[PDB]
Amino acid sequence: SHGCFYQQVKTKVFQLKRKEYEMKLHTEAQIQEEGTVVELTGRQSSEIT
Amino acid sequence: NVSVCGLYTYGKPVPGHVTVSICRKYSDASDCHGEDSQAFCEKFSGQLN
Ligand SMILES: *[C@@H]1O[C@H](CO)[C@@H](O)[C@H](O)[C@H]1NC(C)=O
Repeated sequence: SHGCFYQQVKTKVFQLKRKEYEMKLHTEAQIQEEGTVVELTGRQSSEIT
Repeated sequence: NVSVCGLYTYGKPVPGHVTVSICRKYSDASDCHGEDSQAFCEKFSGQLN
């Protein structure tokens, strides 16, 4: 409350080689006291140049 | 299914903290300063009975 959820993820698990370009980032904020599962596939624009 | 044991004489086993691993090399493309095809693998741990 009065905030979010923050996280750092190690990119070496992806081994970004052998044809790798785009990657989707799905979400699933399930609001408590509501059976409401509103997702959001945001920033499906993260890139590797 | 996969298993690992340890004996020596008259089949007398020995107890030890085994640390087995199971990996694969996709295309032996010779390192390129990022491991010689060290591609993703689940390692394991446990004690021998
Ligand atoms: C692998 O383990 C299962 C355990 O239920 C067994 O049924 C199966 O026969 C095993 N594989 C071989 C080749 O024996």
